Amino acid sequence: AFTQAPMLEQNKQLPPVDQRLPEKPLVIKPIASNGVYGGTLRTVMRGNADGNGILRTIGPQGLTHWTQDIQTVEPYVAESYTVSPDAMEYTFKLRKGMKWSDGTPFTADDIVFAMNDVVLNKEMFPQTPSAYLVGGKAPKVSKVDDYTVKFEFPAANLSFPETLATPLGQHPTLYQKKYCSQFHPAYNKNVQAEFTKANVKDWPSLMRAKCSDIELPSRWSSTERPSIDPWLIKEPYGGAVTRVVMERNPFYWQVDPTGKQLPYVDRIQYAVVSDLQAIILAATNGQYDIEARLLGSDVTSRPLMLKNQQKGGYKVFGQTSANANAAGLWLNQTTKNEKLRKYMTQHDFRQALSLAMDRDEINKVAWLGQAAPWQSGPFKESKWYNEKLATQYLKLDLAQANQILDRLGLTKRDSDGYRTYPDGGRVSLDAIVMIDRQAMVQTLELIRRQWQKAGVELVIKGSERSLFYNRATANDYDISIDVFPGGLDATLNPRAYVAVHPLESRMSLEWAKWYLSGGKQGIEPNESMKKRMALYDQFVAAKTQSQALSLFKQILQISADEFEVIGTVRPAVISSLHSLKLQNVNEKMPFGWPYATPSLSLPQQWYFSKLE
Ligand SMILES: [Ca+2]
Ligand SMILES: [Ca+2]
Ligand SMILES: [Ca+2]
Ligand SMILES: [Ca+2]
Ligand SMILES: [Ca+2]
Ligand SMILES: [Ca+2]
Repeated sequence: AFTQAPMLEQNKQLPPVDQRLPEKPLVIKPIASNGVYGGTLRTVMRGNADGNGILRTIGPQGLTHWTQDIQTVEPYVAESYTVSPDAMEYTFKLRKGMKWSDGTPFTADDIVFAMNDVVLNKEMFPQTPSAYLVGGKAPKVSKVDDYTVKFEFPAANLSFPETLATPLGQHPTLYQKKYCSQFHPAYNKNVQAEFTKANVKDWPSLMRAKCSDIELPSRWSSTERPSIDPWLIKEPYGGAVTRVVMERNPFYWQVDPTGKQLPYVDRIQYAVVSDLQAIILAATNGQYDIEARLLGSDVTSRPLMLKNQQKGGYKVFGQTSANANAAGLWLNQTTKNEKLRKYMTQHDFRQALSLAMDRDEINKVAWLGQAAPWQSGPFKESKWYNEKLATQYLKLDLAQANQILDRLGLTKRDSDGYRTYPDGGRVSLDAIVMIDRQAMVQTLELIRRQWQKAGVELVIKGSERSLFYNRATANDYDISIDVFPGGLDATLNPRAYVAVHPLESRMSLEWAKWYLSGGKQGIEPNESMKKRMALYDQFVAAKTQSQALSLFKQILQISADEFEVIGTVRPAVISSLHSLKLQNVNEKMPFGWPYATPSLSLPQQWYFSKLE
């Protein structure tokens, strides 16, 4: 018989555990050992809209879920699914008896509401999230019965199960129809009465504030928003809090092999900390049972973490990052600096900037020698490896860089020795970066000095998150600095190779807006990018794995020929930690947002061997 956490035995209002669970709960097979109930997991997030820290701790609860080796997905929220021979129809069978956190039924009505009334509603999302599209076209999503939902695409969509396992593909299970319909004008003609109580002026803002979206802080800022998550918000996230607390969902829909309703751990407490230096200190002091997101990407923290393992009572584990590059230069093909744009669009200008960089020095100084020079291409640990895309223009060659820049007409010099435009002033590139990402900032400081030898001025524009993203969406930057994805799975995140991501394809978000709107908005891309966008749509719609392989390789080939974005180093090891007493953490898991790590490791089966 199923059993429950002692904490839930305390609640006289709850139904018995066999009535709270689905008839067939998902049986979780723990990473290392069957666990024991109890305890509070201590972890950490930042203060300014770092809500993805909660999502990456508890896990997206999607229709499918990655396996630990990230090669495939398995049914997760769905008990099972079928794919039609032509790969156009996916039919998901849901777990009869499954309930939301409020005890009400989780059924096909919720998934159909999430898709048809939220995701595919053009007032809510003027451009539909591409996770659900093939060639810009939406699926027909229908209820078959109370526990069966069908997604019917107009072309083959082989990659849909994988998309459904990423954070961005979790909308189908994010919205309880009962609660959320109160805030939707198709359902509630008195919705305007909700505007004043929520401090909004229109219904999409009301929906975002109350029912939320994947990455909105409002996802974690209330206690009344129902979910199917393993823990539920009890002390909410907000603009100026110092901790967040979540407690177990009494209606969680999973058991372990002995029949225990999960999670094992009763509670998660997030410290909310503004400065990364304070997080380092608290982590080395042993105040966190897990930190696998904030400290690992700046390798300068690794010696400190390793040295303090005994003092803090934790074990460091190294994860392989899925990103192809730790600090990539996303050159803006649509920069509003028109004199600079005329150079940004020249292949040889981009080549020269790469040849003027000293990646061995960047590695030694900013990455402690633990990274390696790399451009933007997939790794040899992937079937998408392209030698040119990974390795072209990596070695410092200032003689050639300076000859190229001369040939491109940048021979007129200012009194400080810098090159100037043929009809303008100093060649000066504004690079936006998140100022808290100190290894990226140090990398930029090294490039700034290196590019002086080419007579090119790099201006570092470091800021907090909101200004960084607002500059990007406003097309207000010459270079944007952030990771290049695609080292391990280029097809999940192809944004460095083709401009399809509305916020992160920063070779031009205006090109991305053109792609996503079918050419109605944004800026029409050049011929090579339009070709890659058409190939991308062919790839998503491929009828067979072999066709998908050829089409996607063509995209990478063209991206290699164009050399639109410039890498510095591929990631060093990502250093994560867990308390010595915290069991069932998969220390072998890769690191990455598409897997929502560390939650890839199934936090609902983490447990404490001993408390303190
Ligand atoms: Ca009892
Ligand atoms: Ca695969
Ligand atoms: Ca059919
Ligand atoms: Ca697939
Ligand atoms: Ca050339
Ligand atoms: Ca090889």
